[PDB]
Amino acid sequence: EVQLQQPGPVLVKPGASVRMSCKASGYRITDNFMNWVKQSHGKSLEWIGIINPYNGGTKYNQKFKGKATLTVDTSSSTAYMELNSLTSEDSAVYYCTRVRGNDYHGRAMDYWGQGTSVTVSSASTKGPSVFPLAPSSGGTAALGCLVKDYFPEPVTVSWNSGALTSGVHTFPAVLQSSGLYSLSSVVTVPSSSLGTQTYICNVNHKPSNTKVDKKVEPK
Amino acid sequence: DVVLTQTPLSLPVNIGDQASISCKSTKSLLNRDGFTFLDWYLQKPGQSPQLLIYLVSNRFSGVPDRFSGSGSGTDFTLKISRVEAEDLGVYYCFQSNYLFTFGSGTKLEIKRTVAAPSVFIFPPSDEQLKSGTASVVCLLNNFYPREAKVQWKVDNALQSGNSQESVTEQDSKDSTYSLSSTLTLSKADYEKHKVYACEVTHQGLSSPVTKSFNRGE
Amino acid sequence: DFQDELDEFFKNVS
Repeated sequence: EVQLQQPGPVLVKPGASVRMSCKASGYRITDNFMNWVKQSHGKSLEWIGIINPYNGGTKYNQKFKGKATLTVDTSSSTAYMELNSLTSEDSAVYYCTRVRGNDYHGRAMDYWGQGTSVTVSSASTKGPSVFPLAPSSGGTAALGCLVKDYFPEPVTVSWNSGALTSGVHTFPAVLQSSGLYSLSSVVTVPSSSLGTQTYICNVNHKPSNTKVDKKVEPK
Repeated sequence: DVVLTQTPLSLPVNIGDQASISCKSTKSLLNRDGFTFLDWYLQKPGQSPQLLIYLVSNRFSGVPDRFSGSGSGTDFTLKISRVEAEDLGVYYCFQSNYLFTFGSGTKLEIKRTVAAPSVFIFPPSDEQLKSGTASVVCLLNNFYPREAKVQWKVDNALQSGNSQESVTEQDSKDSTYSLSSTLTLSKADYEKHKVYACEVTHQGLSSPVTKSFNRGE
Repeated sequence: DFQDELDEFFKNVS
């Protein structure tokens, strides 16, 4: 199957440059043009540029000429976007995508990378702090993890190493007056299972190297 | 550039009903060979965009046949003939005739029956109290519609300016929402008060529901 | 216009 593999979330300081990659697989990278698309948080999509991996020819959205530089390494089936002179406006998710072809094949983007989220900030990375929301008492109880004071985004939360998916609700992070992010994950469970089933939230921060496993026990 | 105006921008639809999205172009989309490179993408909550329709009307493989796209020149349309719960997302049109551009996006939300929240209230953990701050968390689970009013009352006194809330995306199965309000205090303030309540007003509730606890039980 | 320039780009096979 066709897959585009993009690295995880990256934190970069203002004014520097960042080069994000995109590994093509399940097809031969030179057979298809590639687009890069930008999506700012809560904003529409925006086309940056198109590369032809066969001969490296590029075409740019005028708003990104001088800001983005698409290249390709054929030998390793990887395409790259470099952004220069990073500002806060360059904080967004960046997608690489494959173009079907031309004419009656369509110029559409048929496969998409999962996107590389980019935070541009002078602030240093900080890991989170994980506190438990313990249950107290129709046969339905709630428990969860408070994940507090981390930066940058994002943090991911599974329950029991992903063996507990139904019922969970991982809220969008909120930005506190501290300038640090905070979010909570909850899950609804049967009251009878509290003394019998252990509940562990797997919280996980990639910008720092923090990885915390908290047992949520009833007080 | 070419501006792709989409109408409507918000599309509340019932499950089972038809739903249409218009996409107007400032320029006529037609290269010399006669091709209109107009596509439609769907972005579901927390996911990459995915192709739906390309070349105006060709349906990308895997897309159910409920999705169809028509149009010529500068007017285009996307139709979902029978809407499922798992079709919630933002719908984008896209042209590649000139320098490529997206439409603003149409947010399709599922219209479902009113459902009243389960409300849960969590005191701060002792680890948090031993660290100087106190977060109190009010949970509203699986409710509809989105708008909810959560009021904090410490010692029967209405709080203001010290709470934050966030709301999950519409669930792709039961089409409901969930909300969390967090009252954030210093440890010292948390200890100058006994009763901590959150008070929930919602269309699914005939009377406001309050859940509370006493610091120290 | 840009529509033609994009058409030459896509058909370029050098």
